Amino acid sequence: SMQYPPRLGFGTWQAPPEAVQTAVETALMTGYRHIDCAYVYQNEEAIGRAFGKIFKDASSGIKREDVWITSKLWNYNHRPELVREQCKKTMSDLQVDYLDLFLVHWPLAFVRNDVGDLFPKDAEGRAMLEKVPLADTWRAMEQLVEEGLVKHIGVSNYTVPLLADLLNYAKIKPLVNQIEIHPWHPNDATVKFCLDNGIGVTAYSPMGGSYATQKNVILECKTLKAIADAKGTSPHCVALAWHVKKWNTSMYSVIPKSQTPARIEANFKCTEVQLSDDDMDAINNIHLNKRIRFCDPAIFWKVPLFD
Amino acid sequence: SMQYPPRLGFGTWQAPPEAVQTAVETALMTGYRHIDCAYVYQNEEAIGRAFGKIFKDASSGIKREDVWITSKLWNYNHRPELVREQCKKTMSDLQVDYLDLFLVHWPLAFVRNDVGDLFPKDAEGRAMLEKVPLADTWRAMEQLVEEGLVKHIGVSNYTVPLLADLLNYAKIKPLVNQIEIHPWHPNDATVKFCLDNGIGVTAYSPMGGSYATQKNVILECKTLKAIADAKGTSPHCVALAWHVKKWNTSMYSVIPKSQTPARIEANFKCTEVQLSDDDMDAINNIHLNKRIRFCDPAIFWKVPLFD
Ligand SMILES: NC(=O)c1ccc[n+]([C@@H]2O[C@H](COP(=O)([O-])OP(=O)(O)OC[C@H]3O[C@@H](n4cnc5c(N)ncnc54)[C@H](OP(=O)(O)O)[C@@H]3O)[C@@H](O)[C@H]2O)c1
Ligand SMILES: NC(=O)c1ccc[n+]([C@@H]2O[C@H](COP(=O)([O-])OP(=O)(O)OC[C@H]3O[C@@H](n4cnc5c(N)ncnc54)[C@H](OP(=O)(O)O)[C@@H]3O)[C@@H](O)[C@H]2O)c1
Repeated sequence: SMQYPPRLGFGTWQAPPEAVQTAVETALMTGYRHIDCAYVYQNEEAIGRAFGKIFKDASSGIKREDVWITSKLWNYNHRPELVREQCKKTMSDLQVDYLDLFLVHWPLAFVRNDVGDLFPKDAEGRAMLEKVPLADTWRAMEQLVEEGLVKHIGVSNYTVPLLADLLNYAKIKPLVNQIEIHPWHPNDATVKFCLDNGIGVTAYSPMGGSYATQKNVILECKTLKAIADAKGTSPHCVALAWHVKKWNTSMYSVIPKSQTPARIEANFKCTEVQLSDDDMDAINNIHLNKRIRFCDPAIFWKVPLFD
Repeated sequence: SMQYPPRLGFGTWQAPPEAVQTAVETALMTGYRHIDCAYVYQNEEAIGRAFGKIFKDASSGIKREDVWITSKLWNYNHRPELVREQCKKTMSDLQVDYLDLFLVHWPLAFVRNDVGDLFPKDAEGRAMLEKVPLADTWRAMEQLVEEGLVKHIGVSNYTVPLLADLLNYAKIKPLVNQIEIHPWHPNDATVKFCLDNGIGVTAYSPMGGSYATQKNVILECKTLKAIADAKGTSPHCVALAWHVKKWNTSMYSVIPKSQTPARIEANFKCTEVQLSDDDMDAINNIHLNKRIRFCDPAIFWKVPLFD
C-alpha cells in the first residue's frame, strides 16, 4: 500500500542503544511512519525492541504494515554471498519479517576482516577496499526482492554516473537514492537527475547533522533562526519545511534524527509551517555563502567518492 | 596467573558501541588488565573487536591470558536453561573462548518476554519478575565452571543475607561480589562481610558514577578537590587511591569507567598517589555529611532490594 517512503521520516544514526529504543517508541507514538535504520549504526537490536513492543501490542494503534522500515547493506558486505546473510541478521535484530527498503549504504566495498572491523583502515588511515563490482552486489540485492525478504531495494551515496550505469543493467530498478541534502548542500543536479529518471530521493542529514567535538551547523544560521522566530517555530522545522516545499513530490522524503523525546515531537510539526516565496529564496541563498558537504568519505576514509 | 581480578580495572557501562572500542583499546594499551563488561550494556560486540584485534597476534604485546575479562548474566536469563545460552552469546560477542569471571548481575529474576524487553515493567512502572529461586540460577552458573566456559563465577548486588545463604548452598563458591562503593556509599559492613568470608569485592561506581540529567557527584566535592589540589592530581585519582589504601588486599578491585582517552590514561596513574592518614580520615567523613546510593532499584524498578 505505500509506494515510496513517507515524506516525513525519522533517523537513527549516532543514537546509542540506550537512547534509541525510547527514541523510536516516541517517534512512532508521535506519528512518524518511516524509520531509517542501518546495520552499521550498531543499534538495530534496540530499535527492534521498540518495533516488537509497539507492533505486538494491539493497543498502540500502530501495526507493522502502517510503518515504512529501511535498513542498509554495510560496505564490508558487498561480496554477493554476504548480502542475504546481512539482510536476515538486520531483520532478526529489527524484529521484522520483511523490510520495506534495503539500501546499498555506499558504493564502496570494504574488506571484511577476521575481527569484523566496520571501518578497516591501513596505516595511513585510508579505508581498505575489496574487489567487488557494484553490479555483483546489485544482483544479490535483486535476489532479496525475488525471495520476498524486502519489498524494495535502493542505493545511497550514488553519484549521477553510478546511477546512470545501474539503470543500464538493473533488472529491478533502485527505488530511491538516499543522499546528503540540506541548506548547506542542496545537491540540486543530483536530486533532479534522480527524479527525472524515476528514482526517488531521501534527504539525509536534512538539518545539517552533527559533524566535526561534533557541531550542529543549523544553530549558527541567522537566516533559519530569523524565519523560525517570525513564525513561532524552530530553525529545525523551517529547514524540514523547506525540503518538502522545494521538492513537492511524494518521491522525496526527509529523515531528521533526534534521540531527545521533546525534539522528536517538535520536529514532527514541520508539516504545519508555511514558508513564503521570500522565505524559500532566503534559504536557497544560504549555500551561496556557506556550502559544505559533511558526509564526505574524502575526510574520514581518504576515498574521494564525490570529487 | 590471576587468583582475583587485577586491582585496577576498567568499566564499560554506558559507553556506546561507537566509543567503547577505542575506550577498551586505550585502557589495554595504557596498562589496565581487568575489563568489566555486561550483556545489558548493549556494547559487547564492539568491545569484542578490541579484544579480537589485540589477542590475534603476540605483536600487540598483550596476550589473552594477561587480561581478566568479566561479564554478567542479565536479569531476564535467570531461568537455568538460559544461563549457558547467554554465556555463549556474550563470549561470541566479546571474541573470547572463556571468561575469567561471569557474575549474576542482580538477585532479581526478570521475565523474558516475546519481544526481549531488557527492562520489562508493568502499568505501574515496576519490574516484572519471574519465579526463579536464586539457587536454581546459581546451579546453572556452576555448570559453566564445570564445562570450562568460565574460570570463575560470582555475584553482583547481593546483600549480606543473600551471600550467607549462597555460601550455604554453593558447590562452587562465588569468587567476588560486585557492589556500589565510593566516598558517598562506603558500604563498609558488606565489604568486610565478604572479605571475612573469603569472597572478593569489586567496587562499581568507584568515583560516584554518572547518575541522576546525569551528574558526576565527584565534581562538587570540596574535600576530594582540596586533596587533589594539594597533591597535584585529580579528585578522580584521589578517590581511586582511597579505595586501594582503605582495602589493601588483592581481593579488592575498582572498575572506573571512562570513554574519554585522556581520562582513561589519567585514572591509571592513581597508583602513584600517596594519601596520608589525615587524607583518609577526611575522605572517610564525606558519607557522614552526604550518603547516597545511586544504583538503587527502589528508584528505577520499584523493587526495594537494599532496604
Ligand atoms: N550515508 C547515509 O545513507 C547516511 C548518512 C547520514 C545520515 N543518514 C541518515 O539520516 C538521518 C538524519 O541525518 P543526521 O542524523 O546526520 O542529521 P540531522 O537529522 O540533520 O540532525 C541530527 C542532529 O540534530 C539534532 N536535533 C534534531 N532535532 C533538533 C531540535 N529540534 N533541536 C535541537 N537539535 C536537534 C540532534 O540532536 P539530538 O539527537 O541530541 O536531539 C542531532 O545532533 C540519520 O540519523 C541516518 O538515519 C544516512
Ligand atoms: N550493577 C553492577 O554490577 C554495576 C553497576 C554500575 C556500574 N558497574 C560497573 O562499574 C563500572 C564503573 O562504574 P560507573 O561507570 O557507574 O561510574 P565511575 O567509573 O565511578 O564514573 C564514571 C563517570 O566518571 C567520568 N570520569 C571518569 N574518569 C574521569 C576523569 N578522569 N575526569 C573526568 N571525568 C571522569 C566518566 O565520564 P566519561 O566516560 O564521559 O569520561 C563517567 O561519567 C561501570 O562502567 C560498570 O562496568 C556495575
